[PDB]
Amino acid sequence: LTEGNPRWEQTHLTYRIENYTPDLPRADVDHAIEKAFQLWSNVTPLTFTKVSEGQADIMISFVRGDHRDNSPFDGPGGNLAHAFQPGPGIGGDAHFDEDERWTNNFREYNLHRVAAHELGHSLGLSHSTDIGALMYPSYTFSGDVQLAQDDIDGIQAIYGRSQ
Ligand SMILES: CCOC(=O)[C@H](C)NC(=O)[C@H](CC(C)C)NC(=O)[C@@H](CC(=O)NO)CC(C)C
Ligand SMILES: [Ca+2]
Ligand SMILES: [Ca+2]
Ligand SMILES: [Sm+3]
Ligand SMILES: [Zn+2]
Ligand SMILES: [Zn+2]
Repeated sequence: LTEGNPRWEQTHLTYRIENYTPDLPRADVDHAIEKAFQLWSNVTPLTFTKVSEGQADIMISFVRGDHRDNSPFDGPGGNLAHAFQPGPGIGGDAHFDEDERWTNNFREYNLHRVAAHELGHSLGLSHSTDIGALMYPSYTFSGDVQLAQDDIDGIQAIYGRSQ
């Protein structure tokens, strides 16, 4: 028990995509989520393994409206997605608003870009004030999805560096 955010004490985590969005072909959803994990994996000693059945540290799903938690979704626009901080059960899980039009290109809203942000929460990060950072509280799409120095510093402060 220390201060700051809750973190995972395990370094090898598993994730599972519970349901898929009909907005994109299955392969593009898998790619977007795998690439998002890779970003954070590149700068820390964390590893992620995808499971098809059973429980996993990070469960991912596409839902709309009221979905059994205290923050029901709001239809197109507004809130795009949310995630829980590390911990048992629902901890680390990420929920994406299905009422949004998810994309695999530059048009709103790029799944990969939003997933990268949500997984940061799943790993224990809070928001950044840097408008160039992935953890910024609002959606921005620059044309590429990469960690800003602010994102790299924040995740390394918790789990350390890689190599
Ligand atoms: C430019 C502003 O409006 C927009 O472009 C779109 C419509 N909405 C948003 O960007 C809203 C903004 C809030 C002010 C409602 N933010 C989010 O949905 C965050 C929620 C979060 O923190 N999840 O972890 C998710 C990430 C994609 C940043
Ligand atoms: Ca969990
Ligand atoms: Ca919404
Ligand atoms: Sm949709
Ligand atoms: Zn939710
Ligand atoms: Zn956020």
